[PDB]
Amino acid sequence: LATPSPFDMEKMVWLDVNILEIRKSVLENFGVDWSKQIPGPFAAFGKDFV
Amino acid sequence: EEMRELMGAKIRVVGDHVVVDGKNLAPTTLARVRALQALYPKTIV
Repeated sequence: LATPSPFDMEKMVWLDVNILEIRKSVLENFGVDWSKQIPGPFAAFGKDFV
Repeated sequence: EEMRELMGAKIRVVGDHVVVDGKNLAPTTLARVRALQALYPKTIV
């Protein structure tokens, strides 16, 4: 004849979460940028024998 | 007599078989009443 409870009282849990992030960066661009591919010498010949 | 004590809104009368009556009974009370149905085959609700 005994009956159960409508529900059981559970235990409560507290959650504490921490997220930490640090970012650092450097960027350098120094100097002189010369050309590396340049035209060279040329030579041509032409003649009419007849 | 055994039925009467186990429930003491219902009305208990002897008649010729065990008779149980009531107007607005809670589901728990009805479930308890028909739980006692396993004590005597000659039961009506």
